[PDB]
Amino acid sequence: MREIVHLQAGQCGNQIGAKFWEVISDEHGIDPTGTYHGDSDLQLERINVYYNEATGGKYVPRAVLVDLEPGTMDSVRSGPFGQIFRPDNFVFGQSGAGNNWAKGHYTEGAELVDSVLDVVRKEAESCDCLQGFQLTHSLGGGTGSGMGTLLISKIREEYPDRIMNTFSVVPSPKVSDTVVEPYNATLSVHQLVENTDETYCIDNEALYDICFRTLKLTTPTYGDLNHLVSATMSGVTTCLRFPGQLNADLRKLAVNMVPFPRLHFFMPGFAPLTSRGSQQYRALTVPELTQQMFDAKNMMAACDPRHGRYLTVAAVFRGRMSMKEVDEQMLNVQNKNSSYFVEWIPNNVKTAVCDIPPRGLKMSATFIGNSTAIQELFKRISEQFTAMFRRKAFLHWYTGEGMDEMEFTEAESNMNDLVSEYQQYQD
Amino acid sequence: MREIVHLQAGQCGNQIGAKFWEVISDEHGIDPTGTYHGDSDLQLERINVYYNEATGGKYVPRAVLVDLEPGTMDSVRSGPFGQIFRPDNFVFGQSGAGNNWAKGHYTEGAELVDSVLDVVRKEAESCDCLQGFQLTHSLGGGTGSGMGTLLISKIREEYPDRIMNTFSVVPSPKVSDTVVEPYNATLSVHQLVENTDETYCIDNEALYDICFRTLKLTTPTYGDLNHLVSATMSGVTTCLRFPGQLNADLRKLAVNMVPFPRLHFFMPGFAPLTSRGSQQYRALTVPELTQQMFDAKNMMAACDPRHGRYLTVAAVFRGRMSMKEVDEQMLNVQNKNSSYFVEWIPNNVKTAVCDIPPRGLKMSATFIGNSTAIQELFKRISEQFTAMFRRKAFLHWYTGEGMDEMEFTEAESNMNDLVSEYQQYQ
Amino acid sequence: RGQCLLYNWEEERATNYLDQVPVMQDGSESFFFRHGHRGLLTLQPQSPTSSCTTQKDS
Amino acid sequence: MRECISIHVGQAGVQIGNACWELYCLEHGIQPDGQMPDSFNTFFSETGAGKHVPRAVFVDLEPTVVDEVRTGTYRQLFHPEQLITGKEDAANNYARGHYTIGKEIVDLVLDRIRKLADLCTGLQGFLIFHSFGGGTGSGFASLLMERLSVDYGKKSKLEFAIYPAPQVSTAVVEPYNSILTTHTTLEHSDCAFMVDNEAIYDICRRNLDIERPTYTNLNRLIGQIVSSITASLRFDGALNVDLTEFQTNLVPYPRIHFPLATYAPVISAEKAYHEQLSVAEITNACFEPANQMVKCDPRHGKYMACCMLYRGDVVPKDVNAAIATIKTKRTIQFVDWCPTGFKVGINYQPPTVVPGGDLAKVQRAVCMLSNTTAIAEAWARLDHKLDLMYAKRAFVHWYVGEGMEEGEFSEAREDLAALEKDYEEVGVDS
Amino acid sequence: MRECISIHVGQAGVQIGNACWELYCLEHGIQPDGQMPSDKTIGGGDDSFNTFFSETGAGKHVPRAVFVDLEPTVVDEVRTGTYRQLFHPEQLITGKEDAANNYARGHYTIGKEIVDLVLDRIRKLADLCTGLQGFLIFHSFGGGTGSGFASLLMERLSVDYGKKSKLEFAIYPAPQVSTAVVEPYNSILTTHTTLEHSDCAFMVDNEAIYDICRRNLDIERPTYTNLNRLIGQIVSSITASLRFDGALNVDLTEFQTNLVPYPRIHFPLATYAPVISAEKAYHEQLSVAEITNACFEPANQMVKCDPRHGKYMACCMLYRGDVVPKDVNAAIATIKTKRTIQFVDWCPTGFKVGINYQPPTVVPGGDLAKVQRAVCMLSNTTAIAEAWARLDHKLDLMYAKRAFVHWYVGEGMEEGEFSEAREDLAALEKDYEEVGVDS
Amino acid sequence: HLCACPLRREKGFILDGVAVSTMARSYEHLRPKLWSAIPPYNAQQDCHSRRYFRSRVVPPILRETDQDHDGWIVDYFHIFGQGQRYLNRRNWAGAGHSLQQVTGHDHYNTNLKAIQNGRFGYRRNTPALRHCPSVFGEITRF
Ligand SMILES: Nc1nc2c(ncn2[C@@H]2O[C@H](COP(=O)(O)OP(=O)(O)OP(=O)(O)O)[C@@H](O)[C@H]2O)c(=O)[nH]1
Ligand SMILES: Nc1nc2c(ncn2[C@@H]2O[C@H](COP(=O)(O)OP(=O)(O)OP(=O)(O)O)[C@@H](O)[C@H]2O)c(=O)[nH]1
Ligand SMILES: Nc1nc2c(ncn2[C@@H]2O[C@H](COP(=O)(O)OP(=O)(O)O)[C@@H](O)[C@H]2O)c(=O)[nH]1
Ligand SMILES: Nc1nc2c(ncn2[C@@H]2O[C@H](COP(=O)(O)OP(=O)(O)O)[C@@H](O)[C@H]2O)c(=O)[nH]1
Ligand SMILES: [Mg+2]
Ligand SMILES: [Mg+2]
Repeated sequence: MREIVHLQAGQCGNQIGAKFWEVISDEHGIDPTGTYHGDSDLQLERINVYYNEATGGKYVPRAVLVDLEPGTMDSVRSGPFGQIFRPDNFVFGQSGAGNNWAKGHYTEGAELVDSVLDVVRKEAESCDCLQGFQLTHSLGGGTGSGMGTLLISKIREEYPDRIMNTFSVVPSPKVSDTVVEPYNATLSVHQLVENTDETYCIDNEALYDICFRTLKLTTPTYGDLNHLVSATMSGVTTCLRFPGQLNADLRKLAVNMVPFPRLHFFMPGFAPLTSRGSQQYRALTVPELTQQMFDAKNMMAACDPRHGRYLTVAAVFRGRMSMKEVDEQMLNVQNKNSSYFVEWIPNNVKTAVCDIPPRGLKMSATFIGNSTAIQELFKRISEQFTAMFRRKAFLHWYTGEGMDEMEFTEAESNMNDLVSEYQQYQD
Repeated sequence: MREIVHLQAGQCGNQIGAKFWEVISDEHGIDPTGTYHGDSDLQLERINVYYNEATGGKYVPRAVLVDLEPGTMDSVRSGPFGQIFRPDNFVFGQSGAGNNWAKGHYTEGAELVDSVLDVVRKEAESCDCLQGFQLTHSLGGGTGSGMGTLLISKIREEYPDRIMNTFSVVPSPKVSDTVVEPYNATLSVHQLVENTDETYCIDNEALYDICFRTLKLTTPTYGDLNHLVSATMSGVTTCLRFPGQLNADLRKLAVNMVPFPRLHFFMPGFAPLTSRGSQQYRALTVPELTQQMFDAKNMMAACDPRHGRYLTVAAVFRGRMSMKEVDEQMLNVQNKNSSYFVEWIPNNVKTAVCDIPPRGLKMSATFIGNSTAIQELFKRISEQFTAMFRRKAFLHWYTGEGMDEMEFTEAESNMNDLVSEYQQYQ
Repeated sequence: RGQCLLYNWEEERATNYLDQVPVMQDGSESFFFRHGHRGLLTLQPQSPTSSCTTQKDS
Repeated sequence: MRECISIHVGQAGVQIGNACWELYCLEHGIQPDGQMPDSFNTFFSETGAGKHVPRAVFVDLEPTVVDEVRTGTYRQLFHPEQLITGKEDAANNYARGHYTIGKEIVDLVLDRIRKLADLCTGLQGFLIFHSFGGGTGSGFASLLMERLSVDYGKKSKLEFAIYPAPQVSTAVVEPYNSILTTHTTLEHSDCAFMVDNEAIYDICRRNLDIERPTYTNLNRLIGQIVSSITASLRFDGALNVDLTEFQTNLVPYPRIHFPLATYAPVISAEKAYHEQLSVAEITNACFEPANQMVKCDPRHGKYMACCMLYRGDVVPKDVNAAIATIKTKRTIQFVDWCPTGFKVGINYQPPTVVPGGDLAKVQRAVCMLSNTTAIAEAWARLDHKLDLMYAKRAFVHWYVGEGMEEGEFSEAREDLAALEKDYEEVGVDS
Repeated sequence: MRECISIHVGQAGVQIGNACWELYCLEHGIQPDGQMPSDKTIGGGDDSFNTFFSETGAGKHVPRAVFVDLEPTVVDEVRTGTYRQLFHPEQLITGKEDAANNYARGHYTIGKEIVDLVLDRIRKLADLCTGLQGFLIFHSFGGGTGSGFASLLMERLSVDYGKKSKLEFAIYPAPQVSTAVVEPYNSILTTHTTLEHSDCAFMVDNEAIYDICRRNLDIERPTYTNLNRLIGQIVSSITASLRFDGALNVDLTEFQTNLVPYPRIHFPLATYAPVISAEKAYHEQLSVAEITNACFEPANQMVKCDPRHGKYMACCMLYRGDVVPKDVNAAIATIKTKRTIQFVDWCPTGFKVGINYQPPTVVPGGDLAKVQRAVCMLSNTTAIAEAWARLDHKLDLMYAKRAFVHWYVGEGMEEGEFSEAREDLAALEKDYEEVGVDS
Repeated sequence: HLCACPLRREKGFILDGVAVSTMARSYEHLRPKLWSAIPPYNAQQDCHSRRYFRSRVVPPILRETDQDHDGWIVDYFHIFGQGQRYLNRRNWAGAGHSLQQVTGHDHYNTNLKAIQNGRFGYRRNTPALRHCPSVFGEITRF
């Protein structure tokens, strides 16, 4: 009933959304031709949250696909789960951005932004009641980092009631696969901080660390990287789609998660990751899942929570467990690690229990974390922005599309203030 | 016993009458073949009201089906109860009316009225005693609106003391079916004020509202609305067929209902209406029938008697009940809200109790109500009529058929007299 | 009929056994049930009528 | 028995009637041979050997387009005498198709129509297929609809013409014959369903995702419109609409009889099953101005009357609940002297598919016809195009040498000036 | 003749009702579909089902309850579960979206569109009951729907029925464990509106039943389903006298007459004596003398508060099964001789008793042994004032730096009700301070 | 108390006949019959039969029969009893407190949010359909 609308922009968002519509169609029992083929009747009950109807019982996703260059959409249309998408939901242009925030926000996303508004209004007003907008993109790109922010600005101007859900792939510290990322990422995170309700930061180095030691994988490809965050991003919205002893929708994971509207950058994780050669050497119980929750090796962001604090924390349990074991696990973790939690909020862990485990497990969970140690992600970006600004490194590629230097200066003025407020609540 | 002659005019009248005779044949235990397969002797003791008797123990229709199109005769003959009807009672022309009241009354309804009159005269002369005539039709058409009034005029000319009835599907408030619908409705009401002793107004938006909220079914066809209409079509002739403690025919209800011969427009309703998934939970009592009996979302005309006031109220009751409780309920509903009943007459509710309920229902109740809030229908109809008439729109499809322009105006004057005359009793 | 819980889902999941289209080409609940739905007013549509009158019981 | 007989005049007439009768044979059990392996007798006639001949008359002045029908697989279906051919063309000249060449073909066409009506015990309509910008469809069709009014009288004659497109035109002298075929028929017709080729080109470009359509590709959709305008004649439904319905219920004045056709669900088979084609979305599909068969914006003008016909999964409650949704948007407009506005026609039979057609297999179809004051711009454009070339007598000498005179141009120009004044007068509230 | 109507609000309310109405259907001979077995035909005189069930026409018994929740995610489990043909379709009222732990949404914006529907349904259900004499409210203090919508419900029920008694059963927050970060806000705000608009407020705590399950039973790691059955048992014992014959029948208005001394004191404690497994009760010859004694022990209480540091004011015993009054009087007399149990000076006797002639029942599954007698004591004590002494400490910490307030001020709520709910709580905890002073 | 807010002649149809039957059930079980659903017919207070009750020779029969101002305590229960108090407390809002039961048939299709490819048509998700929506061209101006 509480429908969502999925948006994905750019190459990274397109691949991530493709993997998401693999896993969540496998979960609900959707054949790649668009027909339900499962076992239980509990999967068809709440299928409208991510899907629509059609003529003859077909299930098409409520996903809107957009990029400036069609080099990625035609690859994901001919893939495994490519024929269930609406053929009109693909909207694109001739000439792509090419790792520039300026064109995809001012001169090339500015004439394609009305297209996604057209499609999102058509998909939005046909549903009963909406409870969120899901966006997956990247901050280092040009058609995801620039056009995604313009899309959120144009959508939040129309529906201030609803909730914005963003999955931004923040760049990793030791890795740079786009040189001009300190400009695009800064200009993207300036626009995100005033329009989105909850931002999930994903670092690719943390994903490589997961497949390095946590999963014992020799050939970690980009599909293996996409599936790891797709499991979490499908585990956030579990309680809407399945019955539970303690439900939590997008608004519950927003009211109980942000104490201030400018502090909404999160830091996700996912417990039950072990090698297939190290599975039965440890029992599957609540203490193991809650230990490997808070461990430093099992979150998708490259920031370490030891030098920070934890304002509030959510964790959606999923499967068949008890309740007071969860309460012991999420009270003792605050009791011993009290030096790494804020003291002016009495409890910080918000818990939710669903009763349907994923396909192939016994019990799983999902981490949602607001930490003041996420300010280390923006210290590096501010340092790299200041390093590329005194010499005006790639600046002439940005003025040529209707920009100016005071926009860069006010983006920096937003970033140092956000970092300063996180540091003031760190103590 | 007094037997009732049924008449169907037009596509709407024929489709309503098919479902009506379906539910009558189930209530009397008559199969689609036409024989008898019931369980009680009460079903056969007064079956002569609606059914003529044939050889072989089968029962043959007292009903006439009229339309200008042969395409609707095949539709009712091939229906689920289509083989029961007499082959000589199908009177039909070759070319249609065209939703034109002019050729429905003057040009093309004239050569066909002799055959229908021959059928009615041939079959109503077999009566021992005859009460009157029923007609189902629609005012927003060309067959049931045009010839549905010429027929009423001619039977009024022949038998003046009989009880002419009318269950007319009146035009809709919000979305219409024809653009010349106000013309036909205004020209048909003008022939319905001097030629009918009683007339029931049925509106399709009311039935849509019933099927949406009360019945709670999401894909209703025209058969369901026809079933809802025919639940109260049979609900007013129960005492002519089944015995009871307090009988009431149509003539007695007409006498107790209308105080002057120019207010014979009613608002029907049916009590035990609920969804199928919540039907076995309702505890059918006389107060529970009374509770949604007088509720004005349980009306079949798209007006609101809460807006105006009740000149009179009828209530025909079926099933096992105490005589004290029906008078208790119909005195409480009078006494509590005294602003909705006219005060120049002591009581307004007519009491009638039968004790043979519908099949599978423990109790039931039927509504006939005359109110001054029915003037809003004619007000809107005349407003649309005078908006469409000052521009002479769609007029040459009427005047070119041998019809003068002032006949519109005298009908408008008659309807305006009806509108302003209903205001005197508010 | 009712597998996803959207708008009026209680009623027809309680009424599939009365409005089951058998099988045909197209085959909606429009050309089926054109001449009337099933069990609109009474869920027990074949109980025999009562032969009890007032004087034959008192 | 609710028969009607079709007359196909000209190249557009026969190339539309081929698609129309192919569709008619498809949704009945009629093989192209004529044999079989609800209400049938409206368009076909039985014989002694089980053959079902149609009741249409094909008329053209050149034999290059009917002889192709005479040698195809439908050779034994149509009557040999019901396909009429001349020796030489009208040569894009109204005078040739009206006075010199069309003067002695009407004696055969009238005989064939009278032979058709003598086997027609329930005749209630005529359908004339022609084009406004031709020589046979402009001249000979005008003669036919002049003479049928005298011969048959008060029978309903509704013709399905092709207006010349506002921007494109395959011919050049088209605004002469298009002007002259209107003045000579305005008192000799009942209702004129009208389509443009250019709007159907746009629809087949953007609704169907096909490029480079052929005339048969347009004729499939055009014949699918006509199959939904006579659907209630042939198939039982909850709300039947006969052929004599349209003139009483669509035109308010006996001078203005020009509605616009529209077919709502038009979508390729590859995109049909990814949408929700409910009643609320298909009745709205008839109202955005991209989906009309005549390239004119109804946003300028105001609607006079409308007639919606439905097929398949109808369920008449949400037809009402979706027509009532039109009243709440202020972009739509209506005249103040037609407060009701709409007509509802409902038929049970779902539309059928053709082998090789670009349309899908759907369960709901709307064919909506509406006369609008916004058609006055089409007549204004034709007005300006006539006086742009008549001001110096461009192609006049062709017409005056073929049994005509100079006064017929000016008389037709004055007639359409009066028609334009009428259309301007109607669009005033009070 | 003694009808009662219960209202379940929120997910906690409907999940309590799920395990409570199965117990109700098992007290009488009501099948899970709502019918009688037609093999155990009851006498036409007794009407023990008429308190909780309403007899329809043919044979069906439809309960007198309202399951109302702003979400559809939990009450759709009710009508797809194993009791779907028992409840009325219109007694399951559901909204479209939740409040999400927000008092503002459920009390001003998202709870105001469906308050009319639930009011109309409660009125339609009350038009069939004759001797309406009570209301049972099942909701949660720490939720959004159960704290906001329920507060609106019993703010609007008083203007409709007036002086009718309103007993409520709410889930108070626990000191150590909890569920959400914002439930101090939703728990202080409900203290302002249900204090003066309710007559007796039984409160339970979700962690105090956990230690009961760990220590009295041997049920290790219990779910909520093993906790809601205790609530069903206590609520059935309270209304046991209304439908079963007994030596001392105690009507509903007799509870409040000697359970509340003062108008602002309606917050008693709750306990249940023979909470014991089959294995432990098989080896235990207990008696009346220490099912009476076990309910006075601190570890058996369902609210985390010791009665050792708090004066008792008005106790009310209810007894089931084979109980003669003499050993009850002896056990009470042995209570009076205990020194470590203290009583207030102005209460000479302070004991209310009631004997019932029906033993407590058992459910399929479950863990409670079938015991002959049971004690349900509703102790009005002063030691519950220290339960508020933690929640007010839970509030001012977040109130100092305005955390989570911006989720409240946007949805039709002004700031000025935190500053009066806290002062209402301060006056309420001073009221309990006054009554404990020797004079 | 006007939160439903219909036309104010609505909200006043009272329409509760099951309430006066469910409180007459209270005195089935009771032996003292005090409140019934038929009110007593006292011709003094009645506004109908006053013609006989204001003429001559009436006051000599009124004072001596102890009737000058079918039961006396029944009037006290009729106008002070808990049944009548419950009946009056539920009758302040005549119709229901909800929008569904105060509705007749004039609020059937009222909200009716209209929904509409593009807005007036012209799909341009393909950039060949956006640079031009027609290979022929567009006319007028909107
Ligand atoms: N949509 C559509 N339009 C057609 C079709 N065939 C012809 N037309 C149009 O109709 C007109 C035909 O005019 P002509 O080529 O002169 O043929 P005619 O109407 O028979 O006139 P003559 O050639 O003189 O006999 C052309 O302008 C076309 O635009 C068709 O199959 N589909
Ligand atoms: N004892 C008991 N407590 C429960 C049960 N279900 C929920 N709770 C308690 O209820 C509290 C919050 O639940 P809700 O009342 O649903 O909170 P909410 O904000 O209304 O959540 P929504 O109903 O989704 O809006 C939790 O802290 C639980 O401790 C139950 O079945 N038994
Ligand atoms: N995890 C993951 N990251 C991706 C994927 N594709 C691209 N990226 C990230 O996207 C960022 C660069 O974005 P870019 O390709 O320029 O986006 P574009 O503007 O659409 O081309 C890099 O930091 C990559 O890590 C993918 O499939 N998986
Ligand atoms: N309630 C109901 N109305 C019907 C039925 N059939 C037709 N109508 C109504 O009849 C009106 C049109 O009647 P019409 O076709 O003009 O009858 P005609 O005179 O024979 O042409 C429409 O508004 C329909 O709502 C039916 O079976 N039930
Ligand atoms: Mg030619
Ligand atoms: Mg909940």
